[PDB]
Amino acid sequence: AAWPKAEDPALVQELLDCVQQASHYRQLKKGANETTKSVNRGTSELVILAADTQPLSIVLHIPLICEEKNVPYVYVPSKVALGRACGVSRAVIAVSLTSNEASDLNSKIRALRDKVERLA
Amino acid sequence: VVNFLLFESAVGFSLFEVVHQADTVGLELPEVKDAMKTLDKFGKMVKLRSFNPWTSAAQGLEAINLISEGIMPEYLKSALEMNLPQTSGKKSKVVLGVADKKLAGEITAAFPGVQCEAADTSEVVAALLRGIRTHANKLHKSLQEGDIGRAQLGLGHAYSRAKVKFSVHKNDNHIIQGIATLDALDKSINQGAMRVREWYGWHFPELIRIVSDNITYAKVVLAIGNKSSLTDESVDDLANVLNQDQDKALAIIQAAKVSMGQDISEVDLQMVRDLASNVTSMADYRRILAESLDKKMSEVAPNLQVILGTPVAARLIAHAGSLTNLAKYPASTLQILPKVKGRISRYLANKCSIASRIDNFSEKPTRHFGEVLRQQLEQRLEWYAKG
Amino acid sequence: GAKAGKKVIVEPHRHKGVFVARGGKEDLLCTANLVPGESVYGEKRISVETPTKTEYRIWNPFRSKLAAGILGGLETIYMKPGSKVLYLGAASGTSVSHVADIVGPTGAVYAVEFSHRSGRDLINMATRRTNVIPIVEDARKPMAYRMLVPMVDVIFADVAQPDQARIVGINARLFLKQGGGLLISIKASCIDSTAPPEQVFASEVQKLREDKFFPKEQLTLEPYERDHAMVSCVYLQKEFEG
Amino acid sequence: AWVADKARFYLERAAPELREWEEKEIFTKDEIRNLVAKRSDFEHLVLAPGTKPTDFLNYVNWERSLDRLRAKRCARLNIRSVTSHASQARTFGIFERAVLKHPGSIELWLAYLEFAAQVKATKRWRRIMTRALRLHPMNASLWTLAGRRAAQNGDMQRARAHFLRGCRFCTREPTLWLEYARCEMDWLARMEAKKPALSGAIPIAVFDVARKQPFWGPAAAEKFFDVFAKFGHLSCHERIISHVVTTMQELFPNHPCTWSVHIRQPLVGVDTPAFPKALRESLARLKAALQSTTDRKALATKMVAWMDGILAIEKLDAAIRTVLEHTKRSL
Amino acid sequence: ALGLSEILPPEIEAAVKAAADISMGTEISTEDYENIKLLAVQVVERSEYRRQLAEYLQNRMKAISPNMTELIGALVGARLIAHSGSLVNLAKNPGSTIQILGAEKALFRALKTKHATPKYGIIYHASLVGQASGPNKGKIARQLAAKIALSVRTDAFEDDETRAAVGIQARAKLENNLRLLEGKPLNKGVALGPNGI
RNA sequence: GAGUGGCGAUGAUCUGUACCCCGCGGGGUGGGUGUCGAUGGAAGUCUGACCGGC
RNA sequence: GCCGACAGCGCUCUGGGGAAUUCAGGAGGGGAAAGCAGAUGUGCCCCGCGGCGAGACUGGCGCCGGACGAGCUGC
Repeated sequence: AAWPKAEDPALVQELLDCVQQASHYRQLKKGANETTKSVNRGTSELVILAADTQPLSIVLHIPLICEEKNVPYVYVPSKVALGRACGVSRAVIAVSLTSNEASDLNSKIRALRDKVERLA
Repeated sequence: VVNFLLFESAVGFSLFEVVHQADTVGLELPEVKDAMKTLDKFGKMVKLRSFNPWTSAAQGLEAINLISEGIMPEYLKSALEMNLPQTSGKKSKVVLGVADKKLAGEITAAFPGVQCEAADTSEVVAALLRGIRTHANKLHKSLQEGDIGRAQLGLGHAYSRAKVKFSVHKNDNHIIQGIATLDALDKSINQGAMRVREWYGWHFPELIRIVSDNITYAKVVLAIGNKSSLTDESVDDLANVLNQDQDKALAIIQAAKVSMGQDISEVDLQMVRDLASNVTSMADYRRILAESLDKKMSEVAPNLQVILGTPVAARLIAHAGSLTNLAKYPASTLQILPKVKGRISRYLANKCSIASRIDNFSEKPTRHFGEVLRQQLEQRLEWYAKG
Repeated sequence: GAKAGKKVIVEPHRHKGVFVARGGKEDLLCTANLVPGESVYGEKRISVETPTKTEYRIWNPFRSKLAAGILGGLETIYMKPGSKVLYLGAASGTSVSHVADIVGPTGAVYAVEFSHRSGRDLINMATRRTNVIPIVEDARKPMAYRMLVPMVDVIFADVAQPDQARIVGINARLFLKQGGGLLISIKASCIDSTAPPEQVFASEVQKLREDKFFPKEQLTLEPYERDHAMVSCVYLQKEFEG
Repeated sequence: AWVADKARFYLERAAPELREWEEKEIFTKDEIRNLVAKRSDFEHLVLAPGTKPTDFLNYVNWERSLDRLRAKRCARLNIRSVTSHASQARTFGIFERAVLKHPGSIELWLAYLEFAAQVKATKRWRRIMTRALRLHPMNASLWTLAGRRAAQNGDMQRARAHFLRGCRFCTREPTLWLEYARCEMDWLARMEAKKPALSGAIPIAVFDVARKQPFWGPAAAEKFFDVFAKFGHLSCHERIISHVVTTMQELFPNHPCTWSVHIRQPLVGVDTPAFPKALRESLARLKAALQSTTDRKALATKMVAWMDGILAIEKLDAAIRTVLEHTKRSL
Repeated sequence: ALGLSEILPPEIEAAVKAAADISMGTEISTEDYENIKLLAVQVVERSEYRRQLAEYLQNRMKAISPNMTELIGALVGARLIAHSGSLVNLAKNPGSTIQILGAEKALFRALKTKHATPKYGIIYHASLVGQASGPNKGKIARQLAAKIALSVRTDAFEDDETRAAVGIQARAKLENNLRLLEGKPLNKGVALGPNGI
């Protein structure tokens, strides 16, 4: 069910790096429930999930509402890599990252979901 | 120079001779747009050579599910052997207009003397066909009975369900409306059963003292009839009803032996046994709904039932509408639908969320995962119980 | 604000089949419920009887680009009770339910979606309503559902694609009438994320225009969305119904 | 509507034969007044927008009965060199305009084939026939009529063209398979009647190929036995019947159709000492078959239908007639 | 009966075979069909209980007030009995009151608000004020209410065609009075020729 | 020398169902509830002599 | 909510309204196979031009081309 699977040749790495930079700019909603709140409230600019979920059904619900809100989603293959990409000390299973009016981070979100649009 | 073309529609194939062909250089001209806009001019361009309906909606569903990927069927090759002339590409060919490129290549592959202009390539047959799609209601009305839009609608539900595998794993229906009717008829049997207790109890007082459990009252006042003709152990029933020897039956025949109230008549007793058969058949149907409802819910979404029980899991699935909606809600939104009480309210709300989306988005979901969810519930109950 | 049980009267909107419900401290755009007693995705709705029957689902510009355009001040929406609408990019059938509430029982909505899961919720909603057809196919392949869609009056377009004008281009070249309605939602961040949004909007208008539409008006959806445009145009004629 | 214009072409096209009928002594002048006015009323009715196949057949019936009226009145007044071909050409025009406007009307198509057959227009009949088959390919009426008239004309290859394309198309009902076994065995009846033809494995191929079809059932196989059960004067009818009964008793061996052909199987090549002989042989198969564990009600209804299905024959033992009446009473 | 011709007249059951053919039937299992089928037999059991309850109330009201039954019927008269509570407490009320039984919200709205009082109450669904139309509705509502105070007063203060000796006379007078009200000529109008002469 | 047990994004914690009277225990009214009641209340049961035909 | 002077402004004038009908136009919707691009009776045989087409030879460089032809059919 991971048909937007991100490729380990550095697209995963740019995803997790932009996760970390958004974590340092506090633009980051972590975990599946808070990701779901950000997508349902429409604050979300991009959303990554983790395909290393042991039952992946517990994150399969957010591609629905991301298709409804028309925000790009993409899966990285490790919730541990996403977890310390956030800086959490636990495994983050699905992360959402928003934006503001003016930031270089918002530019990096723009180019990043341009690459996600090249996937989907 | 297009000779024939092929219009494939949700009721069947139909291939048209075209004579007085289109202005292949002046297609974007406004008067040609008018002649491609009204029926009384374009119909001078198109005839109707053949129509081929669908002998069954199964043939329709295989017809979509071949023509979407772009493969012709053996009956389409049949109708084209029927209609097209026997041609190689030796000395005289036949141009056919086809709305699909791979169907064109397969159809020139099967028939060597047809040559097919596809409406993705050439705007001549794209327009000459686009206008058969505009007027193909009136163009087909003389031979196809009934509307085309319903055959389209059913064929689109059929192709969406056959492509997505919809109702093989969508069984939400049988518990939302089922808990609606279950709580509804529980209210009804409380109402009417309280009525028959009020009125036969108006005839015969102390049966309210010996026998509670309203539906067992209703069956025992179906069987006891009148105040007159009593024996305690009459026929094969009261041992299966309740206690017999020391407790109830002597209070029944003794209570009517020392009875106190008003007498009643026969047609009134017909009201109390028609109303009694009302209440006890309502209770039997309640047993049927709880049995098949709990079995079905443990066969469809077991996680909410093991962590909650099928009446309140039924109340949440009817309360949010479907497994897809309740799965789409977050944790605290399910928490919409001292601090220890609200704290464990938040914890069971969160596990009911995780149980909801694990309950829906498996194919035919299992049972032990909700079992280990209730194992976490028991060890958090123990996590407070260390106090 | 718009609490459950507040008295709020309903008057018609300027468009055909669109309603506006004015209350004491607020107003709420709303459509008429085609299947009464049932909310699709859990929305507030309005019940009233003739002087049981009449019901009005409240329609959200934050969950619907078309409600964002109607509250955005759009001249026409091309859709009326009786229309045929080709909806593009139909996730879960929510705005497809509001369009189906506009065109009503005698209308027909032809919902197209690529994803199977929104396909499933679309088959739930489209099993409840009988004027919407479910089509789960690729919008980049209109010859897949050329056996399913007749010549429609309106095309609504909400896809998050970089080749959006090409997709709507070939879909209109197969299914949209002579002088047809087209109503496209555009996300400038989705087409070109490194360009300014007015330039992305004007370039998409130019791609429709050399795709032989005729742009009537453009409005940007910006008290309700950011960097979203709604372009209202008409296929092969300057004036709509022909 | 420009019905006065196009109607004006058809009326002015009709005029010189009315000229010749006025100048011959055949019709009189007020008769031609009624005739021109009624031609006109039909032409405006027919070229009118909202029309019906009933209306087209009304004007065909009236125009053709006009041609017969002028024919008999011509034979009264002993005229010759007046001809019918403007009437026949005109009637082909009414039909061509008819099945151009309402082409999904098998009343129009069968009536136009009837006219084209009654005026001895054979090649044109085949052209109309092919156009009718192309607009109604799921019509066993048309495929049967094309195959049968092709067979009676004598071109069995063209008959088999119409039939094998027919069995390709009409595959819901068994009807056209029954008529192609019926017409192919009609041809084998012609071949053995004139005496490949010695083997005749073609309707056996129709049978064994017909196994794999969506209609293929036991009652339909009993209709195959009703088809093959006639023309018992042949070479290999026992081989064909025997293959049908053998194959049904290899694929559906527990059905009262198979027990019914187990009864009626020795009565194929009969029509006479063998008639009570094979009749009592059918009493051995009958008493052997009615006791068999199967759909006993269906076999009982089939044998009420069959014992009733013999009664019109003469020259029979009245004890056998009465005891089959008592067997109908007993079942 | 579906999942033949006794339940419903034919050629509509041809339509239910037609919609049974071409409909959008989602093939649910026979267990769920057993649940919806047992709800069907539940509600047709309640329809049979409606039939015999209706015959119960008809025969019982014939035994309690035959004057009422031989004016307006068991259901409407039973609802008058149910409003005022009992037979003697229905009999203690005047004929205008028995006209306005069932319309007390509009009635005290009108009387406290200086407006038009309601013409009838429960009475409207009898077999007679429904038979009339126009001003005959309020008029026969009045006189039916007067005759029915009289008849229920006879039943409440004392084979069945001598016990029902008031209701038959009030039926004959009140239905004859009906047809003399309804079958009336219009207002006399002059006829004018082609020239207005 | 071997085999068990161990929080947290698969969601920790915090403002918030009220106030008050007492030694984690108890009590006076909450407000929203969901029931069946109830006799209790809003709450009292139209007008009254002509009209139609001719 | 009716009435409303003076001053000022606008529309209109065989004064201003309402209804009935007769006549003259205009705009829009919906319905309609809504289809007179070349309008020659039918059938057979002989010729002429051509199409399918089994089967058969050949030239030049793995192809392309020539030129034979049972039969069947169109016009």
